[PDB]
Order: sequence, then C-alpha cells, then structure tokens
Amino acid sequence: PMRICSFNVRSFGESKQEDKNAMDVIVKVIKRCDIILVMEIKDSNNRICPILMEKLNRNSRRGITYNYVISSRLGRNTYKEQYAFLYKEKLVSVKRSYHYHDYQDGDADVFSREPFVVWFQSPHTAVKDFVIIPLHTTPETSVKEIDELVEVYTDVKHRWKAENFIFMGDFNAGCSYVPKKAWKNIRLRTDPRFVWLIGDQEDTTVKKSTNCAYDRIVLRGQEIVSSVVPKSNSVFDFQKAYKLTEEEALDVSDHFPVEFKLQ
Ligand SMILES: [Mg+2]
Ligand SMILES: [Mg+2]
Ligand SMILES: [Mg+2]
Repeated sequence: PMRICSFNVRSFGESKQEDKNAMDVIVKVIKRCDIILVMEIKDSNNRICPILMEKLNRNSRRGITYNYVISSRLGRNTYKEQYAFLYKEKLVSVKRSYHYHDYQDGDADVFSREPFVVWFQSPHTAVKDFVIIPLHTTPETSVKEIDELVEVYTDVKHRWKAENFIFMGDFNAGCSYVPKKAWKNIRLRTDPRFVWLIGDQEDTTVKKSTNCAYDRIVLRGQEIVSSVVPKSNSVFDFQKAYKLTEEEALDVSDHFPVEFKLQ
C-alpha cells in the first residue's frame, strides 16, 4: 500500500538545513511516504537537491531512490514560495505538470500561489494514475481559495484524460479563517462527490494550545475513493512518534503532516 503525504514545513529555506536535529526529523517523515508534497519552500538557489542527497545516502533496497518535481516561484512579488513533490522513483513517475492559470478576466486574482498540478502514473496501485492539485492558501482568503479549487478541477479535466483527483495542502480550513458557517459557500464541501479524508475534528497544529484541521486531503473519482485503505487517513504526530518536546517539534514545523494510503 502506497502512502501519500502533505507536509507544510515552516519556512523551508537554507537556514533550516543547519538544524541537523530538525532536518533528521524531516528526512524521517519523508521516508515514510511514497509521494510527499512539501510546502513553504523558500529559496532562490537549491534546497531540494541537499534534501535528495540526504534521503539517498543509504542507497538501500538497491534503489529506494527519491526524485522530485518542483513548481516555479509563486507569489505577488518579493515573497515567493514553491510546491515540491518528492517521490519514490521506482513506484511512480510524473506524466505531466502545469501551473493553473485562469484565462478569464482577472488573471492573477484568486490564488497568490497558483496550484502546481501534477499527473502521476502509478503502475503498482489499483488506480493507475491520478492528479494531485496542491494548495497553500493565504489565511484570510481561504474561503474563496478553497472554493476555487473546483475551477482547477474543471480546467484539468478539459486539459488531460484524468478521472482521479487528490486535492491537498494547507487550506487554513479551520478556527477563525474558515468558521463553521462558511462551509456553505465552499463548493468543494457542498458537492458531496468531493470526499474529505481529514475531517473538521482533526488537529493539524503542533502547538498543544490549538486544535484546528488546517491541512486537508480531498478526493474525487469513484475509483480512487474506493481504493483508500480504511483508517489510513490521518495526521502523523511526529512529536509523539519521535519523542520530541514542543520546542524541538516547533523547529521542524508548526504543522503536522496529513496522509493516507492507496491500495
Ligand atoms: Mg506559515
Ligand atoms: Mg498558515
Ligand atoms: Mg495542536
């Protein structure tokens, strides 16, 4: 069974490479996953190659090799981020990737960080291919941004043959950003063909004082939905798993990763 993870790593820049403790936790988290979306990559050179070197040192299983695809730098101006997908080479490959663009009226309007959509081929799963649409919203505009994910789904269906979709990332989908009353105006929730694997009662925040399901996974496509391994869909508490204190865990990230498994 293949594990797919999304992980918001707070400010993953050159500085973070120097905290060996935090970096070792991040590597361990990645090593549990066959595909992992990493968000908040911030660098104008290369942080994604150091990570691959680190992950490919034990050249183990004569081939548990990892590769990556990374988006362009996305934002309004000086403040840019990248989405990266790290994946086990021998288990999946990238068929195509593109940056969503709204050809109608306002062209850079809704997303500050346009989804970097990636079409994966997966010869060993029941579902032979799927598309991952990642999103990292700006907190105060999460209602609109999450809602607009149905327009990305439409665009991808027009462009590619694809039937199976995974929407994942940091939607900021809780607490004061997306209150209970606002779910009514989000088509990604009110259309029930979209299946939510992380529910509104989950805690994706490392801090003990907060309990919000900021990070999410949503599927569409009857094939992929019915291929989810029962009980696999969860928050991975890396703090409890590696016996870290709150301070050590906050050095890694402010967010826990979310994940599920596919048959
Ligand atoms: Mg942040
Ligand atoms: Mg945030
Ligand atoms: Mg918490």
